[PDB]
Amino acid sequence: MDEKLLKTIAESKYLVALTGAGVSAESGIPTFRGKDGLWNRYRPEELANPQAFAKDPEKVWKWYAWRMEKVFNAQPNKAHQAFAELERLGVLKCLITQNVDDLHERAGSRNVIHLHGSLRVVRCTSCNNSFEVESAPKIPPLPKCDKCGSLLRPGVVWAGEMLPPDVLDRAMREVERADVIIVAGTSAVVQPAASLPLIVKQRGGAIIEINPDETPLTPIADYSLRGKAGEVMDELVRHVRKALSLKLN
Ligand SMILES: Nc1ncnc2c1ncn2[C@@H]1O[C@H](COP(=O)(O)OP(=O)(O)OC[C@H]2O[C@H](O)[C@H](O)[C@@H]2O)[C@@H](O)[C@H]1O
Ligand SMILES: [Zn+2]
Repeated sequence: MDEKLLKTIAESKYLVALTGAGVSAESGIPTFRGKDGLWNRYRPEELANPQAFAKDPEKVWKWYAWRMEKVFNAQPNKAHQAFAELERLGVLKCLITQNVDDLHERAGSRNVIHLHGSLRVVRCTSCNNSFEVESAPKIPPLPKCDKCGSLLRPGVVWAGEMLPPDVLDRAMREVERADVIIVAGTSAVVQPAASLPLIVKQRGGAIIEINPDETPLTPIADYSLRGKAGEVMDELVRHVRKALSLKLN
């Protein structure tokens, strides 16, 4: 947290961010990997997989209904608020997230790309129909599509499935125009999300990583703040706002 870092952010021409589950940990939502990580307890192959869903839809839906209620009842934390503020200040141009929660939106973020879908979305397994929910469904019974005759599924992307072409393309266009990218709360192992910060770097841009742990991205991160996103982003945006207020215009 030096003056060079604050300058890099405050004077950026097109700053973007890539966030992961770590930015929602301080809202009481568990991460997937690391301490208390969901994948250290549960098995992805049995809960977040198309095969697992076809094998036991009730088991998968009960788990997601639980995840949904938790997220819908959680509140955005200081990290979410900071990203929203950085956007309000006109510094953050776009926020790309791997999170399926809607905490960035509830904090006020306007330009958000959801690479892996959203828990607010439910879609049909057969026909092209999807919609958003206000609260979690009760399981059983299994959610069915009213349009046709098939089951509904959470509108998130599971391992092995393809991200919507337009979603990845939009995210790529954003990082291709960015000179600075803040990468917060992500383990940097899941693709293609993990490759996005590399585009910024290969283009001569700067990477600012915020994570209490080192990741595969750390070696190339211009700055890597070993702390919690809530504390780090709050202080960061506070300093950035002060810097911007001093600008002669
Ligand atoms: N308070 C915190 N502030 C910032 N980072 C934190 C915090 N607490 C934990 N982290 C960091 O968050 C990271 C979370 O890593 P993951 O649990 O793997 O979450 P993510 O990178 O978003 O996962 C990628 C994707 O895989 C999943 O399967 C899922 O589909 C998900 O979207 C970890 O590196 C961890 O150290
Ligand atoms: Zn249908």
